[PDB]
Amino acid sequence: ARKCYTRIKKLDFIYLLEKAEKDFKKNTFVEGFYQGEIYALQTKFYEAENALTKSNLASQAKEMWIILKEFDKAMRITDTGASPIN
Amino acid sequence: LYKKSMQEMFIVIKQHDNDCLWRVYAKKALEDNDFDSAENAFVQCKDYASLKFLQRVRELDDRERQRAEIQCYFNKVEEAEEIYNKIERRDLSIQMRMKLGDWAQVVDQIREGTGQDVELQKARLELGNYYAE
Repeated sequence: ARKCYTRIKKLDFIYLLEKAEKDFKKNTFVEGFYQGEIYALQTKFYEAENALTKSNLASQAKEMWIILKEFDKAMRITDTGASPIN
Repeated sequence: LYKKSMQEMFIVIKQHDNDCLWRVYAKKALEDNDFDSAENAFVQCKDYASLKFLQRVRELDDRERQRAEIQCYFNKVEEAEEIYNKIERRDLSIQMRMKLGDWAQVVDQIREGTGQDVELQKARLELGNYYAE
């Protein structure tokens, strides 16, 4: 992955790869989140949203859509998702 | 743009709403080290990678690393290296050169600089692999 992301000059993908390799040892490393991030790094937002809703990552999809300043679509998404914290 | 302020130009560009105009507006906003206007331009352009880059940049302390990282982000690595040399602390320069994937330049930098055996050996092994590929 690093060789492929290095043979062509890319900066965001290599940063995400560094995050993935740092989080692989400790955390669960659920492939759904990283698949959604890969899809969202392109312009295909809806495919990333579908993949993120697929397994169970509603809240993080909500939070990643909020930073794009589209609070309306993020609200449509947060109507369905829950917050299992306390 | 070069004469009037930022909000007026924003509302002026709003009617046109073109990709090139938004890109130039964001470039100017980043050049003046303004992030709010840059974030507005990037959301109006609907670019998620730019938002991620800006979020990564905003959590910085000094005034010099932000400029060098922006320069490296646009297309220019030499300017970033020069500003790194200005601020010293060359380990950031060597780490950025390793991250970008250029192995000849880091080999040139490490030679006669510090004498680190392990880093030089790893860099030479990586360069040999790159040449073999």
